[PDB]
Amino acid sequence: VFYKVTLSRSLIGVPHTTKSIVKSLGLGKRGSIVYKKVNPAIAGSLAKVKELVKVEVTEHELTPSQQRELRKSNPGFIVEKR
Amino acid sequence: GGLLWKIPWRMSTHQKTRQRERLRNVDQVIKQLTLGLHVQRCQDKGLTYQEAMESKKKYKPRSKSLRLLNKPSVFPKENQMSSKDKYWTFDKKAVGYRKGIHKVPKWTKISIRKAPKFF
RNA sequence: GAAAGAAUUAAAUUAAUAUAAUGGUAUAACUGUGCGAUAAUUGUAACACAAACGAGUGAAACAAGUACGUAAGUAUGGCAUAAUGAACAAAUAACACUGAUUGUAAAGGUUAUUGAUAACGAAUAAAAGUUACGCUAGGGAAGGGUAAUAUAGCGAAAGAGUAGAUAUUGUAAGCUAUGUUUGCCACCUUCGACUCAACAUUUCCUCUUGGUUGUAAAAGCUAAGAAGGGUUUGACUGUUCGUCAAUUAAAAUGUUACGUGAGUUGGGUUAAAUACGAUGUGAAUCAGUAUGGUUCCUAUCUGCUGAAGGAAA
RNA sequence: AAUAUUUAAAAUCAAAUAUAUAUAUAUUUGUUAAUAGAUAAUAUACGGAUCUUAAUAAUAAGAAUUAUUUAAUUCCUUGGAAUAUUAUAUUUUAAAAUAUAAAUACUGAAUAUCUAAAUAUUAUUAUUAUAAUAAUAAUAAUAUGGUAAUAGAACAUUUAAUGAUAAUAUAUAUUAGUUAUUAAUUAAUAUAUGUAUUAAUUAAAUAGAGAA
RNA sequence: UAGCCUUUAUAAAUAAUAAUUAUUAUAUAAUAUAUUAUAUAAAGAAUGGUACAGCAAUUAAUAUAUAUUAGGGAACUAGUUUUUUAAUAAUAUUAAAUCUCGAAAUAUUUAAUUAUAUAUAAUAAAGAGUCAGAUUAUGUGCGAUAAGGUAAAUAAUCUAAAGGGAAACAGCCCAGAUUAAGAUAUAAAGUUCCUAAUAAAUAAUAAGUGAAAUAAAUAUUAAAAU
RNA sequence: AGUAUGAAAAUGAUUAUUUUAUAAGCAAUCAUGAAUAUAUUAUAUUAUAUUAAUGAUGUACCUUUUGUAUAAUGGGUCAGCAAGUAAUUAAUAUUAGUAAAACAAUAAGUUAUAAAUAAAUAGAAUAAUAUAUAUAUAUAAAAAAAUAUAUAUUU
Ligand SMILES: [Mg+2]
Ligand SMILES: [Mg+2]
Ligand SMILES: [Mg+2]
Ligand SMILES: [Mg+2]
Ligand SMILES: [Mg+2]
Ligand SMILES: [Mg+2]
Ligand SMILES: [Mg+2]
Ligand SMILES: [Mg+2]
Ligand SMILES: [Mg+2]
Ligand SMILES: [Mg+2]
Ligand SMILES: [Mg+2]
Ligand SMILES: [Mg+2]
Ligand SMILES: [Mg+2]
Ligand SMILES: [Mg+2]
Ligand SMILES: [Mg+2]
Ligand SMILES: [Mg+2]
Ligand SMILES: [Mg+2]
Ligand SMILES: [Mg+2]
Ligand SMILES: [Mg+2]
Ligand SMILES: [Mg+2]
Ligand SMILES: [Mg+2]
Ligand SMILES: [Mg+2]
Ligand SMILES: [Mg+2]
Ligand SMILES: [Mg+2]
Ligand SMILES: [Mg+2]
Ligand SMILES: [Mg+2]
Ligand SMILES: [Mg+2]
Ligand SMILES: [Mg+2]
Ligand SMILES: [Mg+2]
Ligand SMILES: [Mg+2]
Ligand SMILES: [Mg+2]
Ligand SMILES: [Mg+2]
Ligand SMILES: [Mg+2]
Ligand SMILES: [Mg+2]
Ligand SMILES: [Mg+2]
Ligand SMILES: [Mg+2]
Ligand SMILES: [Mg+2]
Ligand SMILES: [Mg+2]
Ligand SMILES: [Mg+2]
Ligand SMILES: [Mg+2]
Ligand SMILES: [Mg+2]
Ligand SMILES: [Mg+2]
Ligand SMILES: [Mg+2]
Ligand SMILES: [Mg+2]
Ligand SMILES: [Mg+2]
Ligand SMILES: [Mg+2]
Ligand SMILES: [Mg+2]
Ligand SMILES: [Mg+2]
Repeated sequence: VFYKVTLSRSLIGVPHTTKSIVKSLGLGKRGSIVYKKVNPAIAGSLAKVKELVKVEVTEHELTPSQQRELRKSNPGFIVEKR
Repeated sequence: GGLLWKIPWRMSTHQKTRQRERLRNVDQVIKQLTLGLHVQRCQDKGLTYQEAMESKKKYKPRSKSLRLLNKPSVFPKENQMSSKDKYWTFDKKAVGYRKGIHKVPKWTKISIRKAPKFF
């Protein structure tokens, strides 16, 4: 099981302890999705930043490449070269 | 006070709805954290994900902060909370010993659910 | 059952600690007593604390020696945290390291010790004032905020009012407004007169009206509406103000960069000259007094007063 | 009805959540309003217009204020189900029945994604010719606001060294194109010159001016 | 000079940052009244003395038809009672920058573990600039619980930060501009028109109260509950 | 203050195109009609260029500051000129040459090759990593603090 955590809010008005926690967690920019294997340690860290973050549990995690592939929009065309 | 920080003493309807939504989101986050921990503990014992989700007896979190957050006396939910504590902080130097939450700096990030028992 | 001992429990650190205050101290760091008077000793001190550097603080250990203790051991001054000062230049000893041709020496070094720089990281062995005759470089390293005060109001009403707190008056304390006074802050570096005034209303006169055992009448007093019109001339003083004289229906109070100096004035305030009283050894100085005494501007834009041309009628 | 308090969910009751559970325990939530008081000087001053709804009568308006809420309404556990609504189509007699849909409120940043481009680093490739390299191109990721400051890389200008070429050329100017463009290049036009101290690499600088 | 910034590197390198575990108690199960495992509860290893709370000791304040210690009056024949005056005791009630006997949260902070490594610490060799700061929020000192005041503490922003909102806006609410593109999610803030975007529900107001800068004691009129 | 040349700009007058006499502010940018001009591939329902219909956004620039649209500094406009340079040295770094030596070759010198110590006649494994050795303090010699030296080939 994995927490899919997302940095919903910015770190602009945020104090330095909370910024440091966010950095440790692994979230860079706003809306930067990160999957974390569930444990007590990561849960407590997420609780410490509960108002900046959106968490949701998952069966499986996704690698960055998989996430990118999921994101990619449908090109509404099929090329045929001649 | 020649410089004009034109901030109204009370919130609009739309502001209040947003505040409520934010409060609900933090409760949801907490719920997700507890749920994931429970699922993990079920897996450790030796159940599948689906089986863990089904389980009648949900495991309560052992770590302290999480356990406190779960308690409504310490950290109440938005549905539990009073109208007043959603939209008014305790401020000892204000008249009424009360102040709009919107007047708190970084109120959109910073959480503040529980006021004192009689203030 | 009794005596003696060992004591334990409770309380206490409120006494006492060389000395401030704080922390600690009865397991005593406090107190008494024997010995002693040594460790208020000598070389290396890691490692920490603190910490810009300079310094500061605790200190295991190794080596030399000493005092107490049967021993275990303890002592590198004081229960702790203040009790202090760099270099340079001199001075005194010890060291045996250098010895400007060699030898001595001198002189320098090493080690230990000495006195102060209190503006206390100490500029020199050694330095105060004055300028309105001043000069250069720079900095700004009435308006704005406030409303203690001031002015005005409100609530409550002790108390005056021949009797009755609320006709009229309204202690001290309470709640406000104003930005008209005297302050405070430091974002921001001229008083009066003449002339012309515009605005406010918290109304002085004129109009309407409520109350007035304290409206008989007439004069008043107090309150509500009301800014249309009106609201002074002289003697004194630079004065606003104030005192008075003579009037007036009344001689209201403000705001406008305490309106108005590219519109006038320049009496006050103000620099150069001079004198007086006081202050100073003095040059000179003054919340002093007096005589004298320096800014100018053809209007580009805004605005206002008038007057034309062009124009879409 | 009258007198006198209080304006309260602490207690109390009601409702909801969590532990054994038709109950108990613990927690959470629910208790007035209006007016007057009210107030200065260029000019009304919610930013302005303007906003409190009304039958007859609308295929139609009825806070745009304050307080508690929702995203049609009601149960069940974000989700489904039922209910009526609204719109539409069909069938029947402007109505009825059947069925399809809408229920994801929306606006909103130079936020994030997508969509492409650039540079830098990390990790994989491909092509072409310290090949464990270089150049170019892919993919995935992270980064790219900036005063004082630090670091890296370029360009314009002038001189010196080397140096083809040529009026069908070169230089300067103007105009319009081109290349991710302080620069250079193409074409046309103009004026000069029988011609670049030219391209390129080095060396250097009286080497770039809206600020004294 | 240190603090904060930059460049280039170094490893028998993770020492950095964040959180968890660590404790106490209960119930159940298994071994020998103890230990281990599981579950739950508890602001949960160590350090602390602010808020709060409290009146212990210290310093202060109040009351007793209470008691004692004396004093001033007072009635009968020096003894005695009452109305007392202070102190002390007793009992009850109170507060303080330099009182804390109770006592948080935040905090300081340790080991291992996990997560951050396209990331941190440390060290080495070198370059700086800066030492006028401002506002907002919270807790204070000064001021008058005055100042766009002053002095520092913590956080953020501005400083050096453009973009959206707050009418206009250095410091507030969101959010960090490599260059475009403009389909989708949005933040704060909004959705009658000006102006991009709206429909509902239940109450209350009638004062234009109010509608993004809340003005007090008090008065009058209602309204609920007892 | 040479001589030629000179569509360099500021600046003036005039003409052409276009907009402008009911509209208000850094005079630009973006949207967007219209009018005009040019266009030897406008085939057009075309393309570029010029031009304050109309709409939206838009508080010159610098300096100095906690902070400037500021009514703080400075500039009338344009042209030319106007500011981290040299010498003698020292320390770092990068590369290149040579390398236990380098530079220089006449010798002399500088740096390196050994660490110390105020200084002196002292100076690096007696049988291997420091537990050995060297120096300074101390000493009979060790120990003790500090730094340095040693595990086919010297750095
Ligand atoms: Mg004491
Ligand atoms: Mg330290
Ligand atoms: Mg030191
Ligand atoms: Mg002693
Ligand atoms: Mg003593
Ligand atoms: Mg001297
Ligand atoms: Mg001699
Ligand atoms: Mg001094
Ligand atoms: Mg000093
Ligand atoms: Mg000095
Ligand atoms: Mg002196
Ligand atoms: Mg004089
Ligand atoms: Mg009386
Ligand atoms: Mg009075
Ligand atoms: Mg004023
Ligand atoms: Mg009046
Ligand atoms: Mg009369
Ligand atoms: Mg009239
Ligand atoms: Mg005046
Ligand atoms: Mg004038
Ligand atoms: Mg003037
Ligand atoms: Mg004369
Ligand atoms: Mg309750
Ligand atoms: Mg007005
Ligand atoms: Mg508005
Ligand atoms: Mg972006
Ligand atoms: Mg940058
Ligand atoms: Mg030049
Ligand atoms: Mg020029
Ligand atoms: Mg320029
Ligand atoms: Mg420095
Ligand atoms: Mg670790
Ligand atoms: Mg204190
Ligand atoms: Mg205590
Ligand atoms: Mg300073
Ligand atoms: Mg200030
Ligand atoms: Mg600055
Ligand atoms: Mg900004
Ligand atoms: Mg920043
Ligand atoms: Mg960025
Ligand atoms: Mg109104
Ligand atoms: Mg308002
Ligand atoms: Mg017209
Ligand atoms: Mg105009
Ligand atoms: Mg001007
Ligand atoms: Mg200016
Ligand atoms: Mg000028
Ligand atoms: Mg010796």
